[PDB]
Amino acid sequence: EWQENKSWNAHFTEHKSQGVVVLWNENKQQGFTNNLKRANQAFLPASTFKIPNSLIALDLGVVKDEHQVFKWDGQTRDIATWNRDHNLITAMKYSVVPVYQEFARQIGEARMSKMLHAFDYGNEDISGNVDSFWLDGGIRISATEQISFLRKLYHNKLHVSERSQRIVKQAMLTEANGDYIIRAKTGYSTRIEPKIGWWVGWVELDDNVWFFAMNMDMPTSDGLGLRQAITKEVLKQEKIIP
Ligand SMILES: O=C(O)c1cc(-c2ccc3ncccc3c2)cc(-c2ccc3cccnc3c2)c1
Repeated sequence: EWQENKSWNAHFTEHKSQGVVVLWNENKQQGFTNNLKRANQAFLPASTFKIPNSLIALDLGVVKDEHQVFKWDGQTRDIATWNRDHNLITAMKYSVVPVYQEFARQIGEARMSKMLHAFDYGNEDISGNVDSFWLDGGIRISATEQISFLRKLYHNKLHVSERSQRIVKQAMLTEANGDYIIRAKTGYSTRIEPKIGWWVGWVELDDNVWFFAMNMDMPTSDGLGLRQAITKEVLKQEKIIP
């Protein structure tokens, strides 16, 4: 069911990095990782939490649809793309934390906690501030747990409406060409050690889907592009993408 391929460690070592990639072949129901231990270690989800947060916000009507405009609150922040109006699509694309912090406040602790339990999401623990717990609270999730959650989303099996799941999968669209479609979400956790980058999602092919979840040590923001670059090198090595 599970196979360890340490040859992928070369892709981290080449960049003086360390991390884990987890792949799941949906047709064959087989998983692959370079590091079985780290594949099951739990980290803060950081902005990968925007996936469940979007689902919950949509299903509760906090977000009407993917066109609803969340106006900039006029507070200048140091990421220029955040100092502007957003909808669900652009808020996901630019990982707009303050938009999602307001979602969480409107969702509220009780409904957030119940929904994460229904999703079987990570350690399901929202201890901390309702508007920051995915950044510095008690919630934790492993790469294998990310894949379990994403597989449910892909199959519309989460306990929210089909509509909510379709909208979030639309909002996850990251790349598409004639060979594959990637729906995914990045994350960068810095408030609690170890600092890590995330990329989780899946690759749609004509006749299969490959789920992936990676995290890697990320001491500075300078290496954030390696999240996608390393993942894609693994995908290329395994002949999943050209
Ligand atoms: O994971 C990522 O790819 C990433 C993470 C962050 C991010 C995530 C969570 C945080 N939580 C608390 C405080 C600051 C946080 C910052 C920001 C950006 C980002 C987004 C839009 C940009 C547009 C232009 C230039 N650069 C940009 C950088 C990317």
